[PDB]
Amino acid sequence: LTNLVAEPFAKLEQDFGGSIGVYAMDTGSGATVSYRAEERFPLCSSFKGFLAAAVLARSQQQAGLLDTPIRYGKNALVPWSPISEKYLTTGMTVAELSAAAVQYSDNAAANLLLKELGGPAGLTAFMRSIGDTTFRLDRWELELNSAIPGDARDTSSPRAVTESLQKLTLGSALAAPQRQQFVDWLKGNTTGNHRIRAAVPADWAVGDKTGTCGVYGTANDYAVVWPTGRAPIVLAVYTRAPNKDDKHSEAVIAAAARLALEGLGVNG
Ligand SMILES: *C(=O)N1C[C@H](NOS(=O)(=O)O)CC[C@H]1C(=O)NC1CCNCC1
Repeated sequence: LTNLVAEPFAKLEQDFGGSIGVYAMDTGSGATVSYRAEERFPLCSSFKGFLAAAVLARSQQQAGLLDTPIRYGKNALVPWSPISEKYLTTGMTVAELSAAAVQYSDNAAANLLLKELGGPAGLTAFMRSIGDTTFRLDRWELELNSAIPGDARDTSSPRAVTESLQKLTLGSALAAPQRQQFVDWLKGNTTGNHRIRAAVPADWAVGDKTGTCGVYGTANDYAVVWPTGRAPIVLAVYTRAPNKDDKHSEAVIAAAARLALEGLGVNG
């Protein structure tokens, strides 16, 4: 059921000047679209969705966790912390940091939550606990964005991202209340309007998390999409390119998402 219908991903990535990795899963039939799906790509900010899921999993064993107020100093505010900078003088709850990390890609929030989990290895351990043997987080913000060609640090594959996203949003990896909270955070993302969402009709529900390393043409998005009248679709689109100064493209991500939906026979 993989690649029943071929799609022109090679032409797309050639025009982009790099590599595109796509995995998409029709959760009803099990049909998939797969292109470079087992190659590694840098996560960039996209690890923050899984980070929030890991916090929610922890909160199943610690009922007070989400409501815990976290204070932080100015030294915690690394570049691109649009929410946590507004609450420097007050603090934010763990839930609020999680929402900020997911929905605004807040870097300070992400580092504060990584500390809660025992750092990159703690997040990696959570991913292992749900059966993901590919994911690895190695570094913190901002160093995890280096996106060096051939460097496996801070990478996963489109396939493993999609498989893990499915487990967390639709499967049983989270308890039902936590699962719905994760979904709701993804649905409220503000940074993805020009990526997978641009390929998804407005009358379908969708949650996503983006990433943009800023070098090596490296950017990404993953999403859970609910077309009306059929089972949900899970998909991941990752990009990279050979040169440090190569630019990312949101349009290429949206175009790859459209090809994936077309390959699954999902009318969009
Ligand atoms: C994540 O990839 N981020 C955080 C933020 N928005 O994330 S996104 O998914 O909407 O793109 C800005 C881009 C990126 C990030 O942390 N960029 C840093 C800029 C400075 N150099 C290190 C990377």
